[PDB]
Amino acid sequence: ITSLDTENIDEILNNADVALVNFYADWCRFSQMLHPIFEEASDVIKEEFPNENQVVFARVDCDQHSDIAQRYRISKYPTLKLFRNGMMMKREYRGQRSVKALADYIRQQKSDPIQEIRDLAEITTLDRSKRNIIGYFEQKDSDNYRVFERVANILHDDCAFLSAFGDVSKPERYSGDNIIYKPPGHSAPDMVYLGAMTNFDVTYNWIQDKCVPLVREITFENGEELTEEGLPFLILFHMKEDTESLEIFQNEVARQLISEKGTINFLHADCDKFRHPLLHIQKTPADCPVIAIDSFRHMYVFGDFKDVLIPGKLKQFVFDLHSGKLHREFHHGPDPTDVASSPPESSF
Amino acid sequence: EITSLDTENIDEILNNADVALVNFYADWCRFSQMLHPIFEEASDVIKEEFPNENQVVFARVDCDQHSDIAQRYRISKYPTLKLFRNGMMMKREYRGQRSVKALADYIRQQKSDPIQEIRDLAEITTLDRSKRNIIGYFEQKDSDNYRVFERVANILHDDCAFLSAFGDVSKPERYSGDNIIYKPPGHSAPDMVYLGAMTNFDVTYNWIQDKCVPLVREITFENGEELTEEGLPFLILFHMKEDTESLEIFQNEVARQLISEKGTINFLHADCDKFRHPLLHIQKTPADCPVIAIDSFRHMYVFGDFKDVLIPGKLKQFVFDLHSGKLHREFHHGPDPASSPPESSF
Ligand SMILES: [Cl-]
Ligand SMILES: [Cl-]
Ligand SMILES: [Cl-]
Ligand SMILES: [Cl-]
Ligand SMILES: [Zn+2]
Ligand SMILES: [Zn+2]
Ligand SMILES: [Zn+2]
Ligand SMILES: [Zn+2]
Ligand SMILES: [Zn+2]
Repeated sequence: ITSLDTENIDEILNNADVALVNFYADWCRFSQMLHPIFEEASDVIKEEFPNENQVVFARVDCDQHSDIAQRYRISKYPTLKLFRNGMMMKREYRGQRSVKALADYIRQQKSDPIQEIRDLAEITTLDRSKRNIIGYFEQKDSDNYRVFERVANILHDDCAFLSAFGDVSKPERYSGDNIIYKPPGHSAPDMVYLGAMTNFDVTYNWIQDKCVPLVREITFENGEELTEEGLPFLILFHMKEDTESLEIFQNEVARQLISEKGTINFLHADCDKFRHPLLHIQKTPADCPVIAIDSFRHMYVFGDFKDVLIPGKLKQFVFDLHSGKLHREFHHGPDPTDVASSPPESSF
Repeated sequence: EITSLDTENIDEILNNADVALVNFYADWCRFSQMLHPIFEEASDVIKEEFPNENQVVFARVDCDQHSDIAQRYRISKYPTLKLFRNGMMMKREYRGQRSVKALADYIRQQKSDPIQEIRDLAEITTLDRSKRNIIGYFEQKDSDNYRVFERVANILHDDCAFLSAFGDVSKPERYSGDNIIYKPPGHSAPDMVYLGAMTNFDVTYNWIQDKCVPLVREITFENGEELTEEGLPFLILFHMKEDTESLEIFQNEVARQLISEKGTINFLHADCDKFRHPLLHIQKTPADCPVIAIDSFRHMYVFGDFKDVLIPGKLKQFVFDLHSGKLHREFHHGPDPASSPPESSF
């Protein structure tokens, strides 16, 4: 049960197929309760999963490395996060902190969610009220299959994943390995992915696009769970009758922000229900549509909504977050366009 | 020169410095990066006018490397410039321009003598009673007494006018030697005489500060930023503008229980009509008032039933639970007595 420093963390988590990370602090009484329990689970599991990088338990002293904790937006202790090959999973571990409960959790997360087809007839009897994604491969031992198996482990909660190999899948491989999305119901045709199947990012992107919405609604009921995903929010606040704002926002996010997809969460929020957050940026529902970023540290305002129509402005807003420009302008006021400087401000 | 400060050396360096100006910065703050040459230039200007060791000390704190020092002084944005006197942080933070002149003029005014010496005791009879006045009658200016007086006046000159009388002049009022006398506002208010040991800084400072600064202040839209800049958490009373009874109770109970905590907490009271939004943060409304809450700038913690202030020790325990981390633990994990995960609110 390893300890992650600011230098060895990327090496360790990337090489771990599954890693359960304990983000703790010494002053958290509940953190100290966990260290023996996290050790015992670590050994119960180290025996059931002996091989190198099958399951890897680590921990992060969030006092020592405030930057690491800031990276995954850890704000309270202890917080247990799941990583697959160095990528944090949306769903935080919120089960009980018992040696038993941790072990059962790792047990599930290590189970194979992919159903292997043994006869192509099975595809005609799939449950069409769920979404189904079928991967047709020459062989299971292929870079193609390994990318697919990664995507399936990340997304099994969102979609059913199936596989077929060799002689079974040959009739569907006229043009090589491919992936078929069977949409729910009977109203749309299958979509076929014949692209960069060794490319995790592109393949993950296409599959994920089929089974989670690009812009989700944040509500009181799902806010905490969305915060637990570890990313800042890019939010459109808008009235329910206001469908044009959402349409514009959805299109500009889809056109401009695909490369940023995994570093920020795209959300929309009913401005009547979110009157209080709108206060924090000196807005009322009458002011909507409003675009804002919520970095958890602060909430930053985009400007006139009609500026989303200007090409690249939405991208630049996201870029200004990650560059630190939005934070700087929040305490120090707008950067110069092209005498001596004032003190930083609480809100400005 | 600009001294870098870590945890191993922070208290030594600032304690020995009669005046220290500290630059709390962060490498990623562009205004911090701009400040570093101006800060070095200002210390060089001031090291010329103030040569002796610990006359004026310019130092800096990389708040990334030393998050705990930053937390100690409630630094939350950069660059923040604080003034210390012999290790004690002055409540007013440096808010002037970050230029060499503005810095230098500020250090020059802080080093200046704020006490006015009176040539004739006729000046105390004609003394302006629209103000708080403290008068020190001394044997000589080379006293140890006067140097404690000088130390207190340097800290509290913004809160009170300090006058001194020496030698032949003060001789009549020194029937019993050196003595300090407070003249409250209004020609009708009686004099209150200091009785403690004038060579004792801690004791003379506390008596003078009690006559100078009210124990409980009202936080308003105007002074909100200033109060935050004092670097102390808030123990605040939310009451209606007409609810004077709750306020009197609060002031009494604070004076009875919390004088030990006077330097670590800011005692405040606020009109809950004009602060409806912060009350909303603790699931309270003006109807729910009176409310007692601590604002720790991380979170806001509710005391419970306002009736419980009258139970001896319960208000003191509220503050103790803040410093012991108990309030923060219970905020994320629920009341103290396998484990449930932490929550952002319970
Ligand atoms: Cl915590
Ligand atoms: Cl900044
Ligand atoms: Cl800053
Ligand atoms: Cl805690
Ligand atoms: Zn907290
Ligand atoms: Zn905790
Ligand atoms: Zn609020
Ligand atoms: Zn900030
Ligand atoms: Zn800054």
